[PDB]
Amino acid sequence: AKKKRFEVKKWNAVALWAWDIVVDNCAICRNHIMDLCIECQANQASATSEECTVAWGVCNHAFHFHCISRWLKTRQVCPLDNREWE
Amino acid sequence: VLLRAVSTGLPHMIQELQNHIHDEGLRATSNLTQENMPTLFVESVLEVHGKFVQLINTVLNGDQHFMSALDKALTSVVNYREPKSVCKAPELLAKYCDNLLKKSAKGMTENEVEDRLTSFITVFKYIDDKDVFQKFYARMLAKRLIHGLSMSMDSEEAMINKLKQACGYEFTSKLHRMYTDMSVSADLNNKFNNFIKNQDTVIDLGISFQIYVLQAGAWPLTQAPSSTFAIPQELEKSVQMFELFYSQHFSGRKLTWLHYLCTGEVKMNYLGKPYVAMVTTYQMAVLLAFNNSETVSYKELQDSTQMNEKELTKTIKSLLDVKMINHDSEKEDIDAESSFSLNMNFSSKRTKFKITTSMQKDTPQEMEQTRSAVDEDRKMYLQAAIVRIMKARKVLRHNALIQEVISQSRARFNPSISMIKKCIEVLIDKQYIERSQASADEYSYVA
Repeated sequence: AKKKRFEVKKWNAVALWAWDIVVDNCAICRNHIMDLCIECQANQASATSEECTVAWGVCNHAFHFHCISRWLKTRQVCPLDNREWE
Repeated sequence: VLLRAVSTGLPHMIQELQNHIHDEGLRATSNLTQENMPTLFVESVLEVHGKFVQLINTVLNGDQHFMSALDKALTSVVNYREPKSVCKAPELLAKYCDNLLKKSAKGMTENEVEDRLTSFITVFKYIDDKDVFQKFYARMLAKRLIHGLSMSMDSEEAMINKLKQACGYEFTSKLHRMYTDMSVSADLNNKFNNFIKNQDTVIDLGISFQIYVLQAGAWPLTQAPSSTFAIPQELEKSVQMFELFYSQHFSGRKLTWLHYLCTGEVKMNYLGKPYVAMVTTYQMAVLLAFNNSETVSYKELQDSTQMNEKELTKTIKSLLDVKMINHDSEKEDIDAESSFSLNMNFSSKRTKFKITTSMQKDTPQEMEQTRSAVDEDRKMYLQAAIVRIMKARKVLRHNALIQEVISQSRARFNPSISMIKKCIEVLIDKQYIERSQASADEYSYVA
């Protein structure tokens, strides 16, 4: 019935949870990395449908496997950002 | 009879039909709504709806020709409201739907409300304006989720099941995961409590349990503005032990901070008042700013502000009206002329209850949020103007290309000189235009 004694009544905060891989925007395209590349994101092709086509970065950087792969084939250097062949 | 049976008779009929259909739409929905409220707006809607449908239930008796003009001028008036941003038109109804799905609107019945909503989406199927409306009314219902004006959880849920059937698709799935998320947000607070109970940390916490998924997507809910804070020790334990459970669960989004879950904790603290007068989020935060110092100028609070103002204008206004403050100004934060005491008086029903009155106001907020829409609609307009250029002429260079792009849309607005790179990048992805070997600039067009 009071709040003036130095009381800690029910008084809370807001929790949250998010992660920490990008994975550096799949240099073939101009769309988001994981909302995948503009070529792939205009493909609308077969795959498992949420995380099937998200991947890793051991350094904390990769591409699509095929983005860096296509540049590698055209040019054995990395496509744009010196990133994972993957 | 004849001008239908006379097949070329019909064309005059369907012409005049669609003419009246569009004109009567504008008249009895756009032209008859004059307070511009979704109350009167949506009701003029339903007026025209019933008029046209019933009129065709008559001698019209079908003749899809007649139905052709019907549906055509129907969806014409659908997306041809006077405010050309007709996406707020459903959003108007969304506001109405805000009414329509706010528990404190009125006491009504499953499909008492839901069938009115039904005919609403019945016509919303004529609407292409969704995505913005998606964002908008997802935001509103997410609020009312926060704010309690969710007239029915499961009812709204099945509603949007039916929506995604003929409406937005995965915003639906978003908010599904939202629902389950906050439900077991409570439940996982409960588990923390299930294993937070084991007295090892954690004596006399229990301050809050507001909880989501750490921003970095696109949701209808934000941790409303806030900054440094004392967040007493149990709030530490909440974020951290939740992160125990949850870093166990998920990492990358985590126990972020979000004020607008906050409410007032002013209760049997030690008060001659027997009073528990909970307050809104920054009502809570700024009353927190004024607890022990029995008076505080604009400068004393101004010491540890690192925030904005209106929090505390709501503070002093609700504190004086109820007479919970011995204040000096109800201003945005306060006069330096003005200051802060905890008054004992109260003006409402109970043991100082129903002071929980966030003003709960936006006109200035309405405009702030309207700003986000300009950036996404300009970006879409530009993606199309950009790909179309890129197919026409392959520039294509980087630098010269971006300059020429600048040349084509002199009128539009001032772009970023940088991001020129990104610009081509955006088209590189879509298989719209490729990167040539010749230069970092000066690429080639593909597809």
